[PDB]
Amino acid sequence: VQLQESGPSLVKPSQTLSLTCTVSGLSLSDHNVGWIRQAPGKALEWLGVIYKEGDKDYNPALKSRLSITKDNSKSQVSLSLSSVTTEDTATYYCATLGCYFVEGVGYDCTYGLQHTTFHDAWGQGLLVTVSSASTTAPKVYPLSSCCSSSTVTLGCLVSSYMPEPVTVTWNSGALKSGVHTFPAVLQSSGLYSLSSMVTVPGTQTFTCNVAHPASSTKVDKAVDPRCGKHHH
Amino acid sequence: VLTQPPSVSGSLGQRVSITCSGSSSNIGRWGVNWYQQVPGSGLRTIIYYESSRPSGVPDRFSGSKSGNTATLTISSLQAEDEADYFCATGDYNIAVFGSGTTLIVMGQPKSPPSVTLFPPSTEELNGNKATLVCLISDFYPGSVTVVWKADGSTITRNVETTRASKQSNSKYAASSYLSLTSSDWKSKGSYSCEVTHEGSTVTKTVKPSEC
Repeated sequence: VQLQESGPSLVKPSQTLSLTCTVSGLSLSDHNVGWIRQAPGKALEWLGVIYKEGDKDYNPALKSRLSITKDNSKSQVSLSLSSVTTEDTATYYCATLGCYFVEGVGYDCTYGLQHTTFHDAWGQGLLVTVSSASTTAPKVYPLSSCCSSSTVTLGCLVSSYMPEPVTVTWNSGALKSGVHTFPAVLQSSGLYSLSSMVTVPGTQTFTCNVAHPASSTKVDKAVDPRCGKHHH
Repeated sequence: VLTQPPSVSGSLGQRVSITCSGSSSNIGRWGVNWYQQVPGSGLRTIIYYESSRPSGVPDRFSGSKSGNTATLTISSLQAEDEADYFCATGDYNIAVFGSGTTLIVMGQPKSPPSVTLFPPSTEELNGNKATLVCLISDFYPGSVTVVWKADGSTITRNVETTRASKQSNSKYAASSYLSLTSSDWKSKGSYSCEVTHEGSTVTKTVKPSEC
């Protein structure tokens, strides 16, 4: 059981934001699926929900701009938000609306819960940014703190990209101990840059795997750990 | 909208409670749900209806409701509990969520920041660019101030520093960037990154002319 959001992470203002929630290991026939978003540093905002039989409820404040449909055969739930502005920049989540009978009171429902197993049922969340800027792929550079310590420190600079996010791994996900990927900063140029670091106490090669789905780019970059041999 | 306190504090092993006040239409009538979001990940359901918890959430979390005010209580705090907590309920055919509460766990051991100042790579200098990366990690409390320098002179322009963020060991990390041209890079003798934390400064220096 998994819920996965997908769709453009960059949309132009006044256009329509369209996302797809693909539901794995589950049947949309007997599951309510809803949408919730979270603006940068803001509280959660309910969008709407499509029930088992195709019935729908929406947030009154957004009803006029909101459309939720679903295709049982494709195991997909759709979200359309028209005439988007910068206020619509947010991390969008899809989740199940699990309902249950309370013996004494009646029926009640919970977003992010499965109706019978009572398991967690949240999507991963997809950040989509309403901006007029275009898609800029990142230039990735190797970081070396050589300019002879016990713990060599190296990394990758993922520089000047738009839009968020990028995902960085090391050696195809094999190296995870001692790694730290930092949050991105926004610079004067109007583009994002972040860095990932590896501290290791070498006898191995280090390549970082950068991926920027917005530009469909994927770069593997080898990072030279050695010091006094390269420079001399 | 459901009213939550913007933030609450507590120390390790101590009990903390987060309130969620609504009205007789939503909280007074229908069930209340709570959600956890660590800054690195998304949303996770921790309790539902009133006091029931999904599979895999600890026994420390529990919920209760008195009239129109619901409460999420964490019995004995731990480091991983530092996150944002949101409540939610229904009015009828409508769902309403809370304003959010940031939970901060105090009493964690202090740590000075590890600082690494990276120079610009030769591949970036070929594009007539030069960005200096100052990586900061393993510091608590999560608050640092970064000041850049060049030949002992402070620089304020073309400096972008990220706020502190929670990393894997539950202390904090941050990063600061100094974007300048490749001719500006060789124009000075030495650049440095000063990181002050709890009245103590850690400084790392880089030199283009030597390197």
